[PDB]
Formats: sequence, structure tokens, C-alpha cells
Amino acid sequence: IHLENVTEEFNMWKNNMVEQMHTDIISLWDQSLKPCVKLTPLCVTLQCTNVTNNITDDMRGELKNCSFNMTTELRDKKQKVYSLFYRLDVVQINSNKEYRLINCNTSACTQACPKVSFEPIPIHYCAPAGFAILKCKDKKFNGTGPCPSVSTVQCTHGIKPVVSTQLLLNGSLAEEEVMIRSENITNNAKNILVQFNTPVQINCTRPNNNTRKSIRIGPGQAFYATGDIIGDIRQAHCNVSKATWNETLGKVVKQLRKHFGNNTIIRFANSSGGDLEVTTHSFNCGGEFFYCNTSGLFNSTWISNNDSITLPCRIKQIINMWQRIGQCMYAPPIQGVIRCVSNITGLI
Amino acid sequence: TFVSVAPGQTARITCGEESLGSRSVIWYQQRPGQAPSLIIYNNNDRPSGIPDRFSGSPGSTFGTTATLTITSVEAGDEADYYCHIWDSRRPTNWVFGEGTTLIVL
Amino acid sequence: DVLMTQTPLSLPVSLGGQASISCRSSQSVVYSDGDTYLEWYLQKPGQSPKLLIYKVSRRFSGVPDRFSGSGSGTDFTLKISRVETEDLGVYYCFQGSHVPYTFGGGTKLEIKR
Amino acid sequence: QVHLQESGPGLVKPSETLSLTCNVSGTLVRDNYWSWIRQPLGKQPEWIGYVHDSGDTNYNPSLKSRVHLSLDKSKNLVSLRLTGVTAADSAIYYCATTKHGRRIYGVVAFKEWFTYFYMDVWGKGTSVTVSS
Amino acid sequence: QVQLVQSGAVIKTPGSSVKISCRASGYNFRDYSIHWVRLIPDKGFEWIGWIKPLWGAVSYARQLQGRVSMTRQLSQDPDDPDWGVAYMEFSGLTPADTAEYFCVRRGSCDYCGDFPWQYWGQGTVVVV
Amino acid sequence: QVQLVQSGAVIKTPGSSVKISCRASGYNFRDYSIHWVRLIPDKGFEWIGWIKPLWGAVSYARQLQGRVSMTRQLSQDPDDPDWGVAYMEFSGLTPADTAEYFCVRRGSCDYCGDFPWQYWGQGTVVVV
Ligand SMILES: *[C@@H]1O[C@H](CO)[C@@H](O[C@@H]2O[C@H](CO)[C@@H](O[C@@H]3O[C@H](CO[C@H]4O[C@H](CO[C@H]5O[C@H](CO)[C@@H](O)[C@H](O)[C@@H]5O)[C@@H](O)[C@H](O[C@H]5O[C@H](CO)[C@@H](O)[C@H](O)[C@@H]5O)[C@@H]4O)[C@@H](O)[C@H](O[C@H]4O[C@H](CO)[C@@H](O)[C@H](O)[C@@H]4O[C@H]4O[C@H](CO)[C@@H](O)[C@H](O)[C@@H]4O[C@H]4O[C@H](CO)[C@@H](O)[C@H](O)[C@@H]4O)[C@@H]3O)[C@H](O)[C@H]2NC(C)=O)[C@H](O)[C@H]1NC(C)=O
Ligand SMILES: *[C@@H]1O[C@H](CO)[C@@H](O[C@@H]2O[C@H](CO)[C@@H](O[C@@H]3O[C@H](CO[C@H]4O[C@H](CO)[C@@H](O)[C@H](O[C@H]5O[C@H](CO)[C@@H](O)[C@H](O)[C@@H]5O)[C@@H]4O)[C@@H](O)[C@H](O[C@H]4O[C@H](CO)[C@@H](O)[C@H](O)[C@@H]4O[C@H]4O[C@H](CO)[C@@H](O)[C@H](O)[C@@H]4O[C@H]4O[C@H](CO)[C@@H](O)[C@H](O)[C@@H]4O)[C@@H]3O)[C@H](O)[C@H]2NC(C)=O)[C@H](O)[C@H]1NC(C)=O
Ligand SMILES: *[C@@H]1O[C@H](CO)[C@@H](O[C@@H]2O[C@H](CO)[C@@H](O[C@@H]3O[C@H](CO[C@H]4O[C@H](CO)[C@@H](O)[C@H](O)[C@@H]4O)[C@@H](O)[C@H](O[C@H]4O[C@H](CO)[C@@H](O)[C@H](O)[C@@H]4O[C@H]4O[C@H](CO)[C@@H](O)[C@H](O)[C@@H]4O)[C@@H]3O)[C@H](O)[C@H]2NC(C)=O)[C@H](O)[C@H]1NC(C)=O
Ligand SMILES: *[C@@H]1O[C@H](CO)[C@@H](O[C@@H]2O[C@H](CO)[C@@H](O[C@@H]3O[C@H](CO[C@H]4O[C@H](CO)[C@@H](O)[C@H](O)[C@@H]4O)[C@@H](O)[C@H](O[C@H]4O[C@H](CO)[C@@H](O)[C@H](O)[C@@H]4O)[C@@H]3O)[C@H](O)[C@H]2NC(C)=O)[C@H](O)[C@H]1NC(C)=O
Ligand SMILES: *[C@@H]1O[C@H](CO)[C@@H](O[C@@H]2O[C@H](CO)[C@@H](O[C@@H]3O[C@H](CO[C@H]4O[C@H](CO)[C@@H](O)[C@H](O)[C@@H]4O)[C@@H](O)[C@H](O)[C@@H]3O)[C@H](O)[C@H]2NC(C)=O)[C@H](O)[C@H]1NC(C)=O
Ligand SMILES: *[C@@H]1O[C@H](CO)[C@@H](O[C@@H]2O[C@H](CO)[C@@H](O[C@@H]3O[C@H](CO)[C@@H](O)[C@H](O)[C@@H]3O)[C@H](O)[C@H]2NC(C)=O)[C@H](O)[C@H]1NC(C)=O
Ligand SMILES: *[C@@H]1O[C@H](CO)[C@@H](O[C@@H]2O[C@H](CO)[C@@H](O[C@@H]3O[C@H](CO)[C@@H](O)[C@H](O)[C@@H]3O)[C@H](O)[C@H]2NC(C)=O)[C@H](O)[C@H]1NC(C)=O
Ligand SMILES: *[C@@H]1O[C@H](CO)[C@@H](O[C@@H]2O[C@H](CO)[C@@H](O)[C@H](O)[C@H]2NC(C)=O)[C@H](O)[C@H]1NC(C)=O
Ligand SMILES: *[C@@H]1O[C@H](CO)[C@@H](O[C@@H]2O[C@H](CO)[C@@H](O)[C@H](O)[C@H]2NC(C)=O)[C@H](O)[C@H]1NC(C)=O
Ligand SMILES: *[C@@H]1O[C@H](CO)[C@@H](O[C@@H]2O[C@H](CO)[C@@H](O)[C@H](O)[C@H]2NC(C)=O)[C@H](O)[C@H]1NC(C)=O
Ligand SMILES: *[C@@H]1O[C@H](CO)[C@@H](O[C@@H]2O[C@H](CO)[C@@H](O)[C@H](O)[C@H]2NC(C)=O)[C@H](O)[C@H]1NC(C)=O
Ligand SMILES: *[C@@H]1O[C@H](CO)[C@@H](O)[C@H](O)[C@H]1NC(C)=O
Repeated sequence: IHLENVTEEFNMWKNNMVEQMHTDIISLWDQSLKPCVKLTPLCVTLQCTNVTNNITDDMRGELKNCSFNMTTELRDKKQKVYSLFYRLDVVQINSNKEYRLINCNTSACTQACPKVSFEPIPIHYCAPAGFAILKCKDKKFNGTGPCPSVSTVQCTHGIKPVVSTQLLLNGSLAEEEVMIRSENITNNAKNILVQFNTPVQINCTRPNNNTRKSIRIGPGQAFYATGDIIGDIRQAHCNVSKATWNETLGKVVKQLRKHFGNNTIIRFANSSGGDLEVTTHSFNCGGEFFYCNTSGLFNSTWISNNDSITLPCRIKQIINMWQRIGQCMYAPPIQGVIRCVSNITGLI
Repeated sequence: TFVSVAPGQTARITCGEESLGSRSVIWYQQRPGQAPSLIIYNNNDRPSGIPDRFSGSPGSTFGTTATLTITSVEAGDEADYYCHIWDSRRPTNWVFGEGTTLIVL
Repeated sequence: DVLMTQTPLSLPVSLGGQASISCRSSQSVVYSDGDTYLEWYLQKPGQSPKLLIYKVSRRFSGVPDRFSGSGSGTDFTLKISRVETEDLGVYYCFQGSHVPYTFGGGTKLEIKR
Repeated sequence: QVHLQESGPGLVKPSETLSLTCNVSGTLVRDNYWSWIRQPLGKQPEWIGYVHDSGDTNYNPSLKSRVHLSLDKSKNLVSLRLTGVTAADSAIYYCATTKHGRRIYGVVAFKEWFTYFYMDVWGKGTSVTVSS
Repeated sequence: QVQLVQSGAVIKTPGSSVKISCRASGYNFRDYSIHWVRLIPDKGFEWIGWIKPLWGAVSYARQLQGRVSMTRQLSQDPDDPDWGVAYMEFSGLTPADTAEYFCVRRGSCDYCGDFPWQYWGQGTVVVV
Repeated sequence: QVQLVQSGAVIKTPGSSVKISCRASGYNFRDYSIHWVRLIPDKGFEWIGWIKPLWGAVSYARQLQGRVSMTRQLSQDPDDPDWGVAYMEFSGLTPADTAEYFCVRRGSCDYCGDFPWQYWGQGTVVVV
């Protein structure tokens, strides 16, 4: 319901309820891992080898074919069983070539239950009795200072939780302009949240056809490995359109020149460095994590006056989200060729 | 490995290893005492000189064996056939497949 | 601002022919009572704008058996069987959902020739 | 209209460098790839490899050292040198033209394609035999 | 306490690459950014870059790009989560780069910015 | 969705015993009963029995006792608790038993009975 003649100053940067949501989603992410299977019995010597594939010395395969002993239902007996792993999940311990998983020396790992999914469902945050939620209905609003048109509301609108580092996906579009947002633009340690009007459609896919393979560890314990690759061994990627992306970069240059002078050259670059899930944008697509390189998008320079971009991905199977000390998640493989469609909404 | 099917009938001559990825098979034939001669240069593509009815299995199929289908056979079809598979996963085959022999009544 | 969009703008339709006007919102039109408040209108030159439909498909008393509203959520569409000389002019969408109220962009109905 | 013609010794004493030549007819040596194939008696052929100008000279890695392919742009011929003839080398050998072509199965820029070869016309053969 | 311990002063040659470590202890190392600053005689201070040790996202000074590189090492045990190490590989050494280098951390107050560098390393003198 | 997948149509001899499976998917299989019904030309429908897949308690038509038998197979994994299989061994085959067989499930509404059979298998034709 609308509320007139009112001037409440807002602040998204010293805002609460983004602090407690960041606490709540981490805590609930942990609460969806207690019924699941621990991979304590799987930290073991691996006897890995190259996958059956045409091999060139210069090129490096992204997959390894690892055989290993594994326990069974019966404590006396054990079984030789093989799986397929990525390069990023195994390291070499040191003729022969025997590996192990990377997280073995720091943390026992937890398989995600394949029954539960990772897709966003929209949360509506609701105020309890004796409080209220105000909403800035203003159009041109950098999130700091007076909002002339506020309105109370029972609950917030649909907030779908996306996990993404760069290029935040499936978000809320702006009304008419493209709005950049910062706490102090003359400072550089604070990020610049960009939100643009017309979304850029991104198409990400994995052309491999995986077969999973249930491996019993113990009584009522199932480890979902990767069986054979059926078809061509290919590299996953994402596609955006060249025209719409160059158009939205033109829009964000046009809006970034409001704070930096009109006679200013604005160029982009790729990331300076860091861990894999901050040098490039990570996301989830149908239950599998992509780390998809963005040096193709953010390469431009701008002067004061049916194609597409194929940008390549990588897939980890273990993750270390929010960088804890003893927590990881072995994401299980999923059947078939996987693809999804998302609307890029904003930037960081 | 000899297959004969009365003249004018059909014949399905398989050759080579079962597929792993995408393939570009090449079918040759060999009249006795002569040089070879190409009949099929892609999965289902033929050059000039060789007529139709010499169909080939497509390379899009995963985990099947390369076949060569002939309808309305003749005594000129009676020769030694050869396959040369080019899989997108297995390395380069510098030697051809196994010699398959056709006979006719 | 729940700014409305009307597609298409102009519609040359011969008299007796069919016509349909689509409207799209930027938010849901749903109010707390469950009744989304959409109001399809009239305009003729030299006259005041008038009602056609005051709800989703609940037309005003004084409308013949040709006009109907339809749609859901954010996407809505008008339906007219036969176009008359009285059915000419400019039509409009409108939200009575929540303050501020917004109109559309106007749709002119003409005759094919 | 092309047809080839090989020429060689035919009688080979062992541990001796075998050499062969191949004439042309119609199409010259620059205009196409070249390839050498061997076939034993009652056996499938063995594609020894291919030669072309600008480094397109890959060999069978089984032999890989005792075989050297060559051209003749002065006289417009093709030639071959072999090294260390054993008893298995008695086979009928073939110079032939071949044609490339890209089988593309995925993204082009990600090198998800390969080039197959196919020999369209052939030589006529030299029944090389090793004997003492 | 909040402690920042660097490495000893080092003598390098022109064209070499120096690696300087900065061990931090006494706080949750994943939370606060680490800045690097230099002190040149007759030139004053000059900023080099920052690193956020949670993922390792860095940002460099514009006129030092291509030469500098910053990495970190976290503590992965449920007993000592406090300590951590930052690094700086400063490469393309010239005789002008003879200077004293500092690794700094901001304060912990509410109105503290990022650049009000509260805690300071003891400094490492690099002579080329 | 709620899916019921039967087996293919089968040809049997008099005096034999047919086994027909009914795989169910898309709901918690332990909750809802599975009924079996037959369709004979010039005779209409006829009920065969039900099975409650929680324990396997069955009930048969009175004029088919001694001939029919019904079993089930549950899903024992914490990943796919949804699917399940029902079976029907129909024995003492006569030439009159040439018919199309259906395995059905009731609805999920509150006023739904047991016999308002909402979901239907595609049918299996048995010719003797
Ligand atoms: C994000 O974007 C990126 C790019 O931006 C996307 O990446 C693309 O992804 C697709 C699929 O993932 C890839 O497609 C493959 O492409 C190859 C190459 O296609 C080209 O070459 C064909 C043949 O070349 C001939 O013609 C050209 C001139 O046209 C000539 O230069 C050449 O010398 C030769 O003469 C062309 O036909 C083809 O054109 C096709 O597409 C045109 C585009 O619109 C269209 O106009 C045409 O009409 C035609 O349809 C193109 O120029 C394809 O060959 C390949 O398809 C084969 O391989 C797969 C492998 O499994 C198989 O499933 C297919 O069925 C097909 O296999 C048939 O063809 C084989 C050819 O030898 C044959 O051996 C097989 O046996 C099989 O043949 C059987 O069936 C056919 C009928 O189907 C029949 O004719 C045969 O006789 C036999 O019965 C793939 O389609 C792209 O390469 C890739 N990159 C680019 C740059 O596009 C990415 O997907 C995007 N991501 C997302 C999520 O959207
Ligand atoms: C999954 O779990 C599986 C279950 O454990 C596991 O399988 C086991 O893996 C181990 C290690 O890979 C195997 O040990 C090896 O066994 C080889 C096979 O030999 C067996 O079979 C023969 C019949 O063919 C028997 O005759 C033979 O018995 C004889 O030899 C014994 C050796 O001690 C001796 O004690 C007996 O009295 C008898 O005389 C045996 O039962 C065996 O050959 C191998 O020894 C060498 O041989 C290999 C070449 O074939 C080498 O590549 C290999 O590396 C070994 O070299 C050793 O010796 C060299 C020269 O002295 C040294 O330089 C090397 O460093 C190395 O020395 C190491 O090994 C010595 C024992 O051999 C040891 O004394 C040294 O101190 C040093 O540690 C080796 O013994 C075992 O057999 C497997 N069991 C089964 C059932 O398969 C599997 O690996 C797991 N992973 C996967 C992916 O499946
Ligand atoms: C940004 O926002 C977009 C918009 O939502 C979003 O795209 C959507 O992503 C989801 C998740 O990846 C997609 O949902 C999957 O869709 C396929 C296709 O089936 C659906 O669509 C057809 C036609 O539209 C319908 O007929 C059909 O009924 C479905 O609705 C399904 O295969 C997927 O189902 C599996 O996963 C579910 C996860 O909960 C399970 O509940 C389900 O039962 C399936 O899992 C089971 O089956 C597998 C195969 O047998 C088996 O291997 C599993 O182990 C398990 O047993 C799923 O419904 C949706 O289609 C996308 N929408 C569009 C338009 O593309 C983007 O993902 C989002 N971006 C980001 C980054 O999140
Ligand atoms: C990752 O690496 C592992 C390494 O262990 C691979 O696992 C082995 O893969 C090979 C080849 O893919 C398999 O070998 C094949 O086995 C088939 C089935 O085995 C039965 O038959 C053999 C008789 O050959 C019996 O000894 C055995 O006990 C089984 O009863 C065979 O049918 C195959 O034979 C075919 O190919 C050979 C090639 O020489 C021909 O000579 C034959 O005539 C026939 O055409 C072949 O032997 C092996 O079984 C796999 N082991 C296991 C334990 O599964 C993975 O495949 C690999 N994965 C990937 C993705 O690369
Ligand atoms: C648990 O075990 C994991 C597997 O061993 C550890 O992960 C790897 O640990 C090494 C450290 O031993 C990291 O660094 C590597 O070090 C070697 C040798 O270091 C020398 O070279 C580097 C090059 O810059 C130099 O900086 C050093 O000072 C040494 O002079 C190098 O050859 C490697 O290239 C690499 O630099 C690895 O980075 C690390 N792996 C990953 C993926 O980060 C892990 O540290 C262990 N954790 C615990 C708590 O024990
Ligand atoms: C982001 O937008 C907000 C408003 O939506 C900006 O806040 C206000 O910005 C104006 C200038 O645009 C500031 O006015 C200045 O005030 C001082 C003292 O009053 C005066 O001396 C100057 O001449 C000028 O008029 C105003 O103070 C400021 N208000 C607040 C609370 O910050 C904000 O500046 C925008 N962000 C950036 C980085 O510009
Ligand atoms: C941002 O873009 C630049 C240039 O487009 C990228 O720099 C390039 O990075 C690659 C790999 O990191 C360098 O390749 C070489 O790889 C071999 C592998 O063994 C290694 O031995 C070499 O030392 C080098 O790493 C390439 O030379 C380099 N090019 C330049 C001009 O610096 C940079 O990686 C991009 N940033 C991100 C985060 O991707
Ligand atoms: C099998 O895989 C191993 C490694 O997994 C290969 O060994 C090296 O691989 C790298 C890239 O994967 C190449 O740059 C090296 O040149 C390889 N080493 C050697 C000595 O060549 C190995 O080549 C693969 N193939 C085989 C047949 O072992
Ligand atoms: C990935 O490979 C599997 C291999 O089983 C394919 O599944 C088969 O698909 C064919 C064609 O639709 C069916 O007739 C088989 O019954 C399927 N078998 C199984 C076990 O599912 C699957 O279609 C492939 N996926 C893609 C995208 O090609
Ligand atoms: C992303 O994938 C979608 C498919 O879901 C593409 O949308 C279709 O693209 C084809 C072009 O081949 C058009 O003919 C269809 O009309 C499109 N459908 C829809 C609903 O838009 C889309 O083009 C892809 N995006 C990029 C950048 O490649
Ligand atoms: C960033 O964009 C530039 C051009 O905008 C790309 O530059 C290309 O560089 C190669 C050299 O390897 C030249 O052959 C091309 O002609 C250049 N492109 C153009 C359009 O001139 C550069 O590749 C892009 N960055 C990345 C990482 O792809
Ligand atoms: C920036 O550009 C706008 C129009 O693009 C102009 O109105 C404004 O005066 C310019 N400001 C400066 C400082 O150049």
C-alpha cells in the first residue's frame, strides 16, 4: 500500500537483512548436508590414467580414469572399481602415476544427496508483528539518501537465490535506465554494482553425455561416480549474443560517464587473479558447477564520441563455497547432455 | 568373412571396430589383381563414377559397427571390401580394417 | 511506476472484422482482495473517455455481447467479434491496482481500404 | 584423367635401402597431396603415409625412421626411400593422390574437429620381393 | 593483539624478482583486506595494491601492472584459523625500486574505511 | 506427474501363467493402493483385486481366488523413494481370459474414494 508525503533516507550499504540472509543461507546450506553421505571412506590411493581419447602432448585432458579399491557391504571383502574425475579434483602424490583427491589432507567431504536439488525458489522475507518493511518506489535511486516515494509492504517480492560471482543471473531488471550503484565511487575497494534494463540471454551447456554409476560404500551408502562417456569428448562453454552484449556495454559506458567526465576513455579487462571461483564467474546449471572464462566479454575500449561469443568453461565436482575450514561438497554427476538458459541481469 | 546374396539381392557388409565417438569412415573395394578404388569417402558420400545403392552407416551413431549396404548386386560387385575408420576418440589408423569378401551366384 | 505497454498501436480493421489489443505490465496487477484492477476504456475525438470493462472480464453495463477482456498476471488481451463505427476511436488499458495509477499508450482503430 | 606408374627393382637383397619412383600423367606434383600404401599378398593394405610440400609429410609411426618420402618438381615425379629391408617388406606398393576434408563434430574454435584422408585414384604397383 | 611479521631485508640485482611475505596473526584472516604500500626516499609513499584473503581477489596500482603479483595462503585447521600469510612477488626490478615496503591492515571500527591503515608491518628494505 | 508403465502385450497358451508388471513413478509409492481391472469384449469391465504397497496386503475378487496372485517391489534408497513395481501373476489361463488388463491408482483429493480410479496404465493385451 502506498504511503504519501514521506521522506525516509535509505542505505543499502549499512543495510541489515542482507547480513542475516547471508548468515541464513550459509546455515541452511549446512542444514541440507547433515542427512547426506560422508566421503570419509573414499580418501584412498587412486591409480589414475588418461581417458580413452586421441592424445596430443601439448594438450592436457580435463578428465582422468581412476581405478581404486573400495569397501563393500561386507567388511571382509572389497572391490576394484573405477570412475572418471576432473583434473581439478585430483592431485599427484609422490614410473607409475598414482593420485588422490585434493581435499583429503584438510577435510572429509560430503556428497550432495541427489534427491535434493539446488535450483532457486523465491524467498519472500516477511516482517514479524511490531515491525514493517519499507520499499523505495522511486525510479532514479542510487540506494543512499532520500527516497521520496516509499511504501510499506507485508513481505518482500520474489528473491530467487542465485550463486554467482561475476555476472549475477536471473535478477531483477531496472525500470528504464541502466543504474550503477556504489557506496563511494571515488573509492576503489568498494564494488560497483551495475544493473541494466534489457537482459542479456546466456546459453550455457555441457555437451558430454555422462553415465552415472552407483558404487556401494557400506550399508545404505551409495557413491555416484562417472561411468563411461557416450559420444564425443568435448569442452563445455557458454554463449551470449555479440550484438546485445555490445549494446549493453554501450549502455554501461553511457551511464559510467555520468560520474567520470564525458571526455574519458573507459576500457575493460579480465580479472587480475585469485582463486578459480573469483577470476571467472561461477554458477550452477541443473546441478553442476561451471567456472566459465570471461576474457572474451570484458575486452574493449571506448572513445568519448547473428554472431555469438563462445567462452569456455570448467567443471569441478568438489566445491568449497564461502571458504570454510573443514567443509566441502562433492557434487554428484548428472545424466545426459545438460543445458540451461539464463538472463544476465547485472554486473559487479 | 565372405558374404554372397544371389544377384540382384541385398547385402550388409560390416567392418571395423565398434564406434566410440564421431567417425568418418572410408570404404574401398579391391577387384582381384587390380589396384584399390574408392567407393565411399565419408559416412554416406560417394564421388563420381560409383553409382548409388551403396549406402553407408552414419557416423552420428554411438557404439555401433560400420556397415555397407548394397542393393541390386552383380558380378561386378564381387570384390574385396575394406573399411577405414577415423574415430574422433581413437587415434589415427595407419592400417585398414579386415578384408571382407563378397561372392555372387 | 507500473508503466503499461500497449501492442500494437494502429489497427486498420474492416467493419465487421475482428480486432484484439494486447497490454503488458511491469509488475503483477494483483491487489490484496485477489481482484486485479484492469479497466479497458474508450476515447473519441471531441468527447470524454468512457468505460468498456472495469475488471478482468467484467464489463460495464451498457456494453454489447462482443467485448471481452482476457489474460493473466501481467499479459492481457481484448477481444471484439465485429468492429462497428461506434467501436472506432482510441482504446486504453489502465491499472487501478495500486498508487500510482498508469494508463497505456492509446490504440487507434481504423478501417481497411 | 590421371593414372600413375611405379617403377622399382623387384628383387631385393636384405639390409639394403629400397627405393621407388612414381610417374605422373595429367596433374602435376604441386597440385595435390601424395601418399604411399603397401599391401602384402592376400592382406589388407597398409597406408605408409603421405607427403606434400610445406611440411605435410607425416609418416606411419610404426616405421617412422626407415622411410623417407620425396617429390621431384624438376622432373614431376614422386619417390620413396626405405631402409633395412626385412622379409616382411615384400609387398605391392602404391603411389596415390589423396584429398583431405574436415569432420567437424563440435565447436570449431575449440579444435573439436579432425581431418580425414581418402585416396581417390591409385597407382598400378610394383611387386617388390626380398630374396637372396 | 594484531601482529604483522614480514621477512628480512634483501639485496637484489636489476631484472630480478623479489618475493616478500607478510604473516598475519591475531584476527580472522579471511575478513580483512591486506594492502601493500612502499616508501621511497625523496618520493614519499606510493600504493601498490590490495588483496582480499577470502578468495584472493586482488587489485593493483595502474602504473605497476605487469610487474607486481599478490597471492595468499590461508590456514586450514579447526585449531588455528587466525594466522595467514600474504605474499608479494614484485618483478622487473630497477635501481629506482630501492625502497621500504609495508603490508598494512585497516582498523576494525564501524566508521573505519579501508584506507585508514591501522596496523603496519615492520617494513622490508629492498636495495637493487 | 504420475506415470504407470506396464509391460508389452503377450501371447500365452491355455493352462499357462502370465506375469504382468506395473511400474509406478511420480509419487510416494508406499501410500496409495494399486487396483487391477480387466476389459473383456462383450463383457465390459471386471475388477481383479487391490494391493496396498506399504506391506503388500492384497485382496482378490471372489471368483478369481486360487488363480490370481499379486506382489510388489519397493524402492529402498534415500535417493529415489518414488518409484515402485507392482506385479500380477494371473494363472490357470483359459481361452475366455483374452482381455486387456489395466493397473490403476485413485486420485489424491480429499473427497476421492478408493475406487475413483484416476490414473491408468496403458493396458496389456493377453491373448490365450
Ligand atoms: C554456442 O555457439 C556455438 C557457435 O557459435 C555453437 O557451436 C556449434 O555447435 C554445433 C552443434 O553443437 C556444431 O555443429 C556441427 O557442425 C558440423 C559442421 O557443419 C558445417 O559443415 C556442414 C558440412 O559442410 C559441407 O558444406 C559446407 C557449406 O555448407 C562446405 O563448406 C563443406 O566443404 C561441406 O561441403 C554443413 O552442412 C553445415 O551446414 C549446416 O548448418 C547450416 C547452419 O544453418 C545450415 O544452413 C545447413 O543447411 C546445414 O544444416 C555447416 O556449414 C556439422 O557437420 C555437425 O553435424 C554432424 O555431426 C554431428 C555429430 O554427432 C551429427 O549429430 C550430425 O547429425 C551431423 O552428422 C551428419 O553429417 C556428417 C557430415 O559428414 C555425417 O558424416 C554424419 O553421418 C551425419 O550425416 C547423416 O545425416 C545427414 C543429415 O543430418 C545427411 O546429410 C548425411 O548424408 C548422413 O545421412 C554439427 O552440426 C557447430 O560446428 C558449432 N560451431 C559453430 C561455429 O557453429 C554451440 O552449439 C552454441 N551453444 C548453444 C548451447 O547453443
Ligand atoms: C587395489 O587393491 C589391491 C589389493 O591389495 C592391490 O593389488 C595389490 O597391489 C600390490 C602392489 O601393486 C601387489 O604387489 C605386487 O604384486 C606383483 C604380482 O606378483 C604376485 O603374483 C606372482 C604371480 O604372477 C607371485 O609369484 C608373486 O609372489 C612372489 O613375489 C612376492 C614379492 O614379494 C614374494 O613375497 C613371494 O614370496 C613370491 O616370491 C606375487 O604374489 C609383484 O610382481 C610385485 O613385485 C614387483 O613386480 C612388478 C613387476 O611385475 C613391479 O612393477 C613392482 O613395482 C614390484 O617391484 C618390487 O621389486 C623391485 C625389485 O626388487 C623394487 O625395485 C620395487 O620397489 C618393488 O619393491 C616393492 O615391493 C616388494 C614386493 O614385491 C616389497 O618387498 C618392497 O619392500 C617394495 O615395497 C608386487 O609385489 C599385489 O600383488 C596386488 N594384489 C593383487 C591381488 O592384485 C591393487 O594394487 C589396488 N589397486 C588397483 C587399482 O587395483
Ligand atoms: C534462471 O532461470 C531459468 C528459468 O527458471 C532457469 O532455467 C530453468 O532451470 C531449471 C533447472 O536447471 C530447469 O528445470 C529442469 O528442466 C528439465 C526439463 O523438464 C522440464 O521442462 C519440460 C518442458 O519445458 C516439461 O515438460 C517438464 O515437465 C519439466 O518442467 C527437467 O529434466 C529437470 O527435471 C530434473 O530436475 C529436477 C530438479 O528438481 C527434478 O525435480 C526432476 O524430477 C528431474 O530430476 C530427475 O530426473 C533426471 C532425469 O531422469 C535424473 O537424472 C535426476 O537424477 C532426477 O531423478 C528440471 O525440471 C528448467 O527447465 C529451466 N527453464 C528453462 C526455460 O530453461 C535457470 O536455470 C536459471 N539460472 C540459474 C543459474 O539458476
Ligand atoms: C577407464 O579405464 C578402465 C581400465 O580398467 C576401463 O575399463 C576396461 O576397459 C576395457 C576397454 O574399454 C574393457 O575391455 C573390454 O571388455 C569387454 C567386456 O569384458 C568381457 O569380455 C572379456 C573378454 O574380452 C572378459 O575377459 C571379461 O571378463 C568380460 O567378460 C570385452 O568384450 C572387450 O573385448 C572387445 O575388445 C577387444 C579389444 O582387444 C577385442 O579383442 C574383443 O574381440 C572384443 O571385441 C574388451 O576386452 C574392460 O572390460 C574394462 N574393465 C572393467 C573392469 O570394466 C574403462 O573402460 C575406461 N573408461 C573410459 C571412459 O575410458
Ligand atoms: C594439503 O595437500 C595439498 C596437496 O599437496 C596442498 O596443496 C598444494 O600445496 C602446495 C604446497 O606444498 C602448493 O604450492 C605448490 O608448491 C610447489 C613447490 O613450491 C615451490 O614453488 C612455488 C612456486 O611459486 C614457490 O612459491 C614455493 O615457495 C616453493 O619454492 C610448486 O611446484 C607448485 O606449483 C605449487 O606452487 C599448491 O598450490 C597447493 N595446491 C593448490 C591447489 O593450492 C595443501 O597445501 C595441503 N594443505 C594442508 C593444510 O596441508
Ligand atoms: C549517490 O546519490 C546520492 C543522492 O541520491 C548522493 O547524495 C548526495 O549527493 C549530493 C551531490 O549530488 C550532495 O550534495 C552536496 O552537498 C554538500 C553539503 O551539503 C554541498 O557542499 C555540495 O555542494 C553538494 O551540494 C549530498 O551531500 C549527498 N548526500 C548524501 C547524504 O550523501 C551521492 O553523493 C551519490 N553518490 C556519489 C558517489 O556521488
Ligand atoms: C587476462 O588476459 C591475459 C591476456 O589475454 C591472460 O594472460 C595470458 O595467460 C595465459 C595463461 O594464464 C598465458 O599462457 C601461458 O601458459 C603457459 C602454460 O604452461 C605458461 O607456461 C606461461 O607462463 C603462460 O602462463 C599467456 O602467456 C598470458 N598472456 C599474457 C599476454 O600475459 C590472462 O590469463 C587473463 N586472465 C585470466 C584470469 O584469465
Ligand atoms: C597419458 O597421460 C599422461 C599424463 O596423464 C601423458 O603424459 C604427459 O602428458 C602431458 C599432457 O597430458 C604431456 O605434455 C607430456 O608430454 C606427457 N609425457 C610424455 C613423456 O609424453 C601421456 O602422454 C598420456 N599418454 C600415454 C600414451 O601415456
Ligand atoms: C546419451 O547416451 C544414452 C545411452 O544410453 C542415450 O540413451 C539412449 O537413447 C536412445 C535414443 O533415444 C534410446 O533408444 C535408449 O533407450 C536410451 N538408453 C538409455 C539407457 O537411456 C541418450 O539418448 C544420449 N543422450 C543424448 C542427448 O544423445
Ligand atoms: C540460446 O538458446 C535459445 C534456444 O532456447 C535460442 O533461441 C532461439 O534461437 C533460434 C536461432 O537458432 C531462433 O530461431 C528461435 O526463435 C529462438 N527461440 C527463442 C524462444 O528465442 C537463442 O538464440 C540462444 N542464444 C544465443 C545467444 O545463441
Ligand atoms: C580482446 O579483444 C581484442 C580485439 O578487440 C582481441 O584482439 C585480437 O588479437 C589477435 C591476436 O592474437 C588478432 O589476431 C585479432 O585480429 C584481434 N582481434 C581484433 C578484432 O582485432 C583479443 O583476442 C580479445 N581478448 C581475448 C582474450 O580474446
Ligand atoms: C556530460 O555530457 C552531458 C550530455 O552527454 C552534458 O549535458 C554534460 O554537460 C557533460 N558534462 C561534462 C562535465 O562534460
